Amino acid sequence: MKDFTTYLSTAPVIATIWFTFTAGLLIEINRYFPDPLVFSF
Amino acid sequence: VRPVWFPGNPPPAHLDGSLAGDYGFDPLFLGQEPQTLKWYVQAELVHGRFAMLGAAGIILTSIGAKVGLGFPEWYDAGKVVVEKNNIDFPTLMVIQFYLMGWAETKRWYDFKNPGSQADGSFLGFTEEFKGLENGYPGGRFFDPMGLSRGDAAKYQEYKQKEVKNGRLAMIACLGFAAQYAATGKGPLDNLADHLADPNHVNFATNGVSIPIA
Amino acid sequence: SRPLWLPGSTPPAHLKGDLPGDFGFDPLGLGANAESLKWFKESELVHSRWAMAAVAGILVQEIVRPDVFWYNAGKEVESPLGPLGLLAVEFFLMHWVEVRRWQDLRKPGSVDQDPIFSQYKLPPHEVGYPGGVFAPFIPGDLAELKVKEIKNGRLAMLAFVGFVMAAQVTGKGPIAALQEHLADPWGTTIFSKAAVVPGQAVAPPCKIPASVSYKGIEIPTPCFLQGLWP
Amino acid sequence: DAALPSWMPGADLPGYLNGTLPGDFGFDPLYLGQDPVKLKWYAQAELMNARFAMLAVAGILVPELLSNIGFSWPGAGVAWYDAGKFEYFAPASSLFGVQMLLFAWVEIRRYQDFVKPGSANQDPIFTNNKLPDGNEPGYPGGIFDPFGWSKGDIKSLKLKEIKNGRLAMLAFAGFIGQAYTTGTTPLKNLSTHLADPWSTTVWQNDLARL
Amino acid sequence: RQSWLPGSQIPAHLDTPAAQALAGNFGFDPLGLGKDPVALRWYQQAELIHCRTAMAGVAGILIPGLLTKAGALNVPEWYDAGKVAIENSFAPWGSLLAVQLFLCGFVEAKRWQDIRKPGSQGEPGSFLGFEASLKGTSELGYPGGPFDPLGLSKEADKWADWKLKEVKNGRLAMLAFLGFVAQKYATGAGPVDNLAAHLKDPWHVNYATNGVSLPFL
Amino acid sequence: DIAGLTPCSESKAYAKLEKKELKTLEKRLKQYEADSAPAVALKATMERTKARFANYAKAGLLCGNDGLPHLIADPGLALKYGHAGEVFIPTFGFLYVAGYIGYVGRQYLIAVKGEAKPTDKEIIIDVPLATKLAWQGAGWPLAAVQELQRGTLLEKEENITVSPR
Ligand code: CLA
Ligand code: CLA
Ligand code: CLA
Ligand code: CLA
Ligand code: CLA
Ligand SMILES: CC(/C=C/C=C(C)/C=C/[C@@]12O[C@]1(C)C[C@@H](O)CC2(C)C)=C\C=C\C=C(C)\C=C\C=C(C)\C=C\[C@@]12O[C@]1(C)C[C@@H](O)CC2(C)C
Repeated sequence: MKDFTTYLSTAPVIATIWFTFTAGLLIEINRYFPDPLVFSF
Repeated sequence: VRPVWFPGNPPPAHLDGSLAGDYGFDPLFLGQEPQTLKWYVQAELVHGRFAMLGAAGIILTSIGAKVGLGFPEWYDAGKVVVEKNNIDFPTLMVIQFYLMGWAETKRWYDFKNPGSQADGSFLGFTEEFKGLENGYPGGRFFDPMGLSRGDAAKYQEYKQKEVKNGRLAMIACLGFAAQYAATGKGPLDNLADHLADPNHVNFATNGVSIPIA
Repeated sequence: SRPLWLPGSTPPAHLKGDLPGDFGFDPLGLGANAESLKWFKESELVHSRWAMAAVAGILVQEIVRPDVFWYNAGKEVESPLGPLGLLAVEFFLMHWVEVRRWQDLRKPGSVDQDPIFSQYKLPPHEVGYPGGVFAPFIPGDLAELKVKEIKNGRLAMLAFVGFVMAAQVTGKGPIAALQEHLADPWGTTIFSKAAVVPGQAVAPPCKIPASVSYKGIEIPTPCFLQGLWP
Repeated sequence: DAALPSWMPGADLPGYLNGTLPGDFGFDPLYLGQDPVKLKWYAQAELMNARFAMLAVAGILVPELLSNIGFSWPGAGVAWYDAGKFEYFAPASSLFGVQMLLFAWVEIRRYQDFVKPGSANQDPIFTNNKLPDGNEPGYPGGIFDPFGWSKGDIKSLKLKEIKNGRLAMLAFAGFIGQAYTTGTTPLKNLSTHLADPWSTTVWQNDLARL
Repeated sequence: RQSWLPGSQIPAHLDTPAAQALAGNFGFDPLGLGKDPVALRWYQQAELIHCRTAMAGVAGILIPGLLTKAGALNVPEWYDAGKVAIENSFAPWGSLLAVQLFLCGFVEAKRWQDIRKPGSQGEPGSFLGFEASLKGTSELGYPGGPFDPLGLSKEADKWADWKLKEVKNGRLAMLAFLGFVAQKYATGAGPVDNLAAHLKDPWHVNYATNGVSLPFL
Repeated sequence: DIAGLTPCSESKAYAKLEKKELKTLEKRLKQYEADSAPAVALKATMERTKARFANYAKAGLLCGNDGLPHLIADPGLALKYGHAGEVFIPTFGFLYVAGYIGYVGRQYLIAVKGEAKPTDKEIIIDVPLATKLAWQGAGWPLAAVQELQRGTLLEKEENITVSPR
């Protein structure tokens, strides 16, 4: 499955995975630390 | 020629009859690359050894709880242990992760560098941590009885037995999980309920497994 | 050639019959490694000797003092040397002798010499069989006596395990349980106290309490592997 | 190595300890004296800690012994761990000051001998006085050897010195530990062990103390 | 080789002769910060200054802390000692900081210009004869001379191990100051009191059982 | 008291807005039973609202006549009056991450420039290389400064230009 993992390394798939990751990280940060208007913690 | 998981089907080229428990089972071709196959071999062995320990412990503690000794079920033993003994679960978890991180990082960096871990850096231990094969460390610490050493056919038979009991124990732990999620009771409670009425007491008569009826 | 544990089997390639008690029994191949075989030989010898001394000790303790249970004989002596003084003396003396034995096990030509009176030492011997001052009046050939030793020792190992498991199930000593079996041969077996079928499991309850006091503490006194008991 | 004595018969000793130092029994399981410079330092450190510990155990025991016998000092019955609170002609302040000045002198002298052997074998004032040439660091001799030893007997005596000194260092470690745990004097600990040795082990006392 | 991770691939810039001469080289550069030899030199200087400053400060924290836990002193906690010392002082903290920044900027600018050109402060006529003793030594960060009264750097037998002791105790002390900071922010007590509370109940008094370090646990 | 802005803990319009939002939520809550799924949701929303208002008033935020928190962008006013966590601290918090992204992408470009087909290493990402550089880009400020001081961050006049320069 060298070719399949080459496909997963393509720009659109890697972009989808990375932005799902970034968006999920931000979403979980905003779930556990809701409404962060200022850096106070 | 060699027993295959699907009789008639030729085995894939990357699964030569060399690894323990090689039955040509790779429909998704996950171990087609050799280095990935070594990684997955060690993963299978670690999973299966942890699952053998887990199935043995669940079975023993279920026997003890079934005959009446002072034992909780496997799904209740963590709470019972940390509350009977005043054990801080965070402390226990971080101690476990410290020790298992040492051990598993040694694992990882012997996989990445097999020649490593035997320089004498840990405590002067050189040959106790060099590793015999991938997934089969060996030595005076991991193989104190020397069963890998000496008889080689016995060693191959033991590799086969290890991987097969490990796959069986992985299936058994998956079964413990599913049986708790379905029947809501212990594994040997499930077994006694099945031995009581083999018919009318099985996965087809929970309403969970088969929702048709 | 030589008598085997199975009169029709072939012994493993690593059991050539040289050792005393070598009857071709290694179905798991634990003694396949030549280095592990020396350690297991020494462990068999010392287990045999400890178990022989211990079985003779329980028997003779049962004969001389039937007033006391050998399983309880640890908490019933009440010696004037207290528990911990005895434990310390035993710890240090056994540490000395077992470290000396261990040093003979690792580097065999190491410790034959007395560390006080240099004139006395042991002759060059085999590991596991010191000789010298340990062995005055060897009655007969040494090989047949090594065989006798290891055979009586395997029997005594099984005999101590039997003492334990017949003192946990019956709660009585070796000869007391033997008389219990002779007074009811068909009802006092472990088959007649226990039975598991697909649907129920009858196990013999332990006659040993789960804990005993012994001077202000509570020693956990568990049955060996209850639950796995039949 | 050789057929020398050993802290563990049959043990493969490290080797850099080859008898040239007194009390060489190969005991270096941490390999602290592997480098010869560190070994040259640790030999002198052992000698010094040893001799001071011998003096210390003497000055802790024989006062305790003379007090339990029943002799008369002003400083009798006062524990070794309480002799600092004792009142003398001077406060401990001035005593430490004088002690440190005098010990600066003599310890820097000893250190000059250690750095450059054969250098501190001469007086500042009375140059007619000197220490005999050919001495080693740790073994000055001369006025430090007035009763006339060191003619023969010297390896026997160095082995004796370092053995008694290791024993005394252990004895002072024991004084500290016993006074911290038992809170009493060391010879009274000996007396309480000789009263009934089977109910007064360290295991027994430490278990009863928790 | 004496690596930080026995099985790691050590970066090639820490295996060079110019880097294996540096004290405490265990191949730790997972971020590649010293791949540039000039940056590695500058960061070795930074490591030495941080390590010596941290050693001095952590000693001044825990030695008087241990001595006030043992009654020999009454020094306040390191997070309180500034207020206490400035309330007993002759000067406000502003003038103190100004004098300190001038006096430290002078010597640190001298050290800076010695890093820029090694052996440059020995330019004759700069100081009043003392510039003679400000050339440093062959090794940067190890100036010697007036900074070496006892002459322990003149051996070439204990020199490598002197270096190693310095850098290792200094890395340890840097970690110790970071730990002082984190333990104050997570416990509100002093470092020696934290040690005492851990030694009286280790299995329930640690960073896993405060509410700060592991909020999920 | 920076620009006529009152703290949100002392402003009455801020409390009015809090009670207004809570009144909206409870007027929605009156329609459902005690513990419904909507009731649970609205009670959680009310708790989040009260917590948000308490946490903004606790953070020393300044409010206007409308009762809304106003941020102080100026360093010097933010650091004098304790408003650095509004715009000043998150400024460097952002710049760290943005330089992280840029430095990692830059290092990836420079690393794949050497290959025979650098273009196919940009549509098909070298994931091990990218992850190595993403992990070791945490020290991007120091590495960027040291690459700036060597003169190797910038290209010289080898860049291309139009005919009138
Ligand atoms: C450029 C304009 C801009 C700006 C400055 C902001 C700024 C903000 N918005 Mg707004 N927003 C914008 C555009 C903008 N937004 C747009 C266009 C939309 C419509 C799509 C929205 C919709 C929107 C909503 C619906 C919400 C926000 C929220 C927020 C806040 C987010 C706080 C947060 O998530 O903490 C995150 C805190 C961090 C510390 C994250 C930093 C990132 C990483 C984790 C730091 C690195 C740590 C470490 C080094 C990582 C190690 C490695 C790692 C892999 C482990 C913040 C005030 C939320 C809020 O509460 O506002 C008050 C909110 O609910 N925004
Ligand atoms: C320099 C070494 C050092 C030492 C000896 C200690 C010791 C201690 N710390 Mg501190 N700590 C340190 C560094 C250190 N810390 C650093 C660098 C940090 C920041 C990450 C912290 C953050 C910290 C917090 C937040 C807390 C402690 C606490 C404690 C105490 C309990 C241990 C614990 O909860 O795990 C310590 C936590 C860690 C994350 C481990 C950091 C240790 C680093 C990696 C260096 C030491 C590792 C080294 C190989 C082995 C020990 C060396 C030693 C022999 C010198 C104990 C007295 C707790 C306390 O006050 O309990 C009363 C507590 O709540 N520490
Ligand atoms: C059926 C199970 C089984 C089998 C056949 C093997 C077989 C083997 N293992 Mg594996 N292993 C297992 C389970 C098993 N292992 C588990 C569960 C673990 C995790 C603890 C490991 C961890 C492990 C390591 C880390 C290493 C091996 C090695 C070996 C090889 C040499 C030892 C040998 O001959 O074992 C023969 C096995 C038996 C005769 C089975 C004994 C039956 C037991 C005692 C039943 C009772 C279990 C009991 C209820 C619970 C035990 C608790 C445990 C903590 C002790 C051989 C291929 C070594 C190797 O490859 O050397 C090169 C090596 O380095 N194994
Ligand atoms: C290790 C094997 C093993 C054994 C001996 C048992 C034994 C038992 N199970 Mg458990 N079980 C297992 C595995 C096992 N199970 C696994 C893996 C699952 C998850 C699917 C379950 C889920 C499960 C439920 C939900 C229930 C039981 C129940 C029972 C009892 C009655 C049998 C029954 O209902 O049919 C269950 C039999 C099976 C699921 C088949 C056995 C496992 C097969 C052979 C694994 C095949 C894997 C295959 C080779 C590879 C998979 C990949 C492939 C799809 C590509 C009996 C005590 C019932 C009970 O509690 O009795 C009162 C019950 O309600 N089991
Ligand atoms: C110089 C050696 C030496 C000697 C002769 C003693 C003797 C004694 N100790 Mg002390 N002790 C020592 C060193 C020594 N100790 C050291 C170094 C420590 C620090 C760990 C202690 C800490 C200590 C405590 C905490 C206690 C004693 C107690 C005792 C007494 C009872 C013995 C016991 O319970 O086991 C103690 C034995 C040990 C701690 C083992 C140390 C063995 C040493 C290092 C080597 C022995 C040399 C040799 C092999 C045998 C002796 C030969 C010769 C002296 C005849 C006894 C009077 C107890 C007491 O007060 O009784 C009333 C008690 O509670 N000891
Ligand atoms: C200088 C220092 C401490 C100095 C302390 C001082 C002066 C204390 C002074 C005082 O307390 C006293 C004395 C008394 C108080 O009353 C007053 C004050 C004034 C409070 C600490 C440095 C502390 C510095 C620290 C902790 C630095 C840690 C750096 C690490 C871990 C770097 C790791 C890596 O960079 C490498 C090495 C390689 C990369 O590839 C990978 C990564 C991981 C990025």
